[PDB]
Amino acid sequence: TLNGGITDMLTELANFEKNVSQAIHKYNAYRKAASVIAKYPHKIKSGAEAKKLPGVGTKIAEKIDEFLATGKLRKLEKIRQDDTSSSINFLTRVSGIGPSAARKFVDEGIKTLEDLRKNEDKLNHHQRIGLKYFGDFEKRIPREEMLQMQDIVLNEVKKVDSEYIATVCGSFRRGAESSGDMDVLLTHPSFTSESTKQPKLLHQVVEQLQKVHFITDTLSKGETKFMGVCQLPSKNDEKEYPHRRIDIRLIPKDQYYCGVLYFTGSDIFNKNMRAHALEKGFTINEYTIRPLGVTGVAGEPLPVDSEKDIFDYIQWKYREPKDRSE
DNA sequence: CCGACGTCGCATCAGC
DNA sequence: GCTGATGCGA
DNA sequence: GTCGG
Ligand SMILES: Nc1ccn([C@H]2C[C@H](O)[C@@H](COP(=O)(O)NP(=O)(O)OP(=O)(O)O)O2)c(=O)n1
Ligand SMILES: [Mg+2]
Ligand SMILES: [Mg+2]
Ligand code: NA
Ligand code: NA
Repeated sequence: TLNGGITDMLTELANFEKNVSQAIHKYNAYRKAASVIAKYPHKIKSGAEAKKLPGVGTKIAEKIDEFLATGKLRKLEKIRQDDTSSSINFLTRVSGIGPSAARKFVDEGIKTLEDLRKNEDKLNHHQRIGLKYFGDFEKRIPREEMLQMQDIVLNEVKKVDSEYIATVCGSFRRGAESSGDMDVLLTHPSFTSESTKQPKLLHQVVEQLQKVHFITDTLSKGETKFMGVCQLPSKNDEKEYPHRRIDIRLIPKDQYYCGVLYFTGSDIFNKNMRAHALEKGFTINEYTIRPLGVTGVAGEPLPVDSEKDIFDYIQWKYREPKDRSE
């Protein structure tokens, strides 16, 4: 927490560029810089000192000098007083409302929470659930609740078919004391890179979790990815738990290590690792690591028998999940 | 300087 | 309906 | 916005 003021400022600039300017690579730039500063183990004294870090260039060094001298950033102070930016930045906090739909809504005069609640019929299904649980989805999940949720998911999955394996990934697998949501990696021996010997493998699991009233809403659902809402059960006279976001990803059982590497994250860790892979002549997705030809076309999948095999290919020392929180 | 920035699933829409 | 592009998100 | 060719 040494450089919290600086990393907050950068994150808010990143959010501005994503939501308002619609400049994804500036969003990624600010986020990478925020990340590299967050793990820097000194209280930063100057923009110059920060500029030595990879991802911090001239412009962010100048903003850090301003922030350190004054405690504020004029650029942000203006963004905060702009009405369209404030409106757009608010609307994009609803799940399913991105930068384009947020700017469209403002254009139509829909720009507050009360506007959204009067105009549900202008929301698609994902956005309407995001509005429904707007407050709940802002709350973090204590790891103790994550452990209860893990218990339910794993036991309900076992009841469907004892050959399922469910692994909780994301920030939970990295050991976080609180999580934004729950991420569940699912495998089953009938679904491999070579064949799908059983249909509805994801569906059967979703259905069981709805049957026990753990899953309460569905944001999207395909053959391999489910995005929805869940809720722990509460006891008599107890206030209910908040509703939580839950993502379930069915991955071919022989591609578990690539899948669990992907789903463990962090998101910035994945970006950095896949960028480094490219620099080493490989491409990594959630299924495989493959060589790059000089052509520039991916080759055949390389053998992978642990997450560490993937690190070895790109000549990275292994990093445990808890050390991937970039 | 300047091209290039990780990789993909599901929802939705345009065009045929 | 199919295909491909765009939005949004993991 | 940053960085490597
Ligand atoms: N842009 C993104 C977003 C997510 N992911 C992967 C890495 C994440 O750890 C995993 C799940 O995404 P997530 O739930 O939004 N983030 P994560 O679980 O790390 O932290 P929380 O905010 O959920 O506590 O998907 C990715 O590879 N690229
Ligand atoms: Mg998560
Ligand atoms: Mg998630
Ligand atoms: Na730098
Ligand atoms: Na949003």
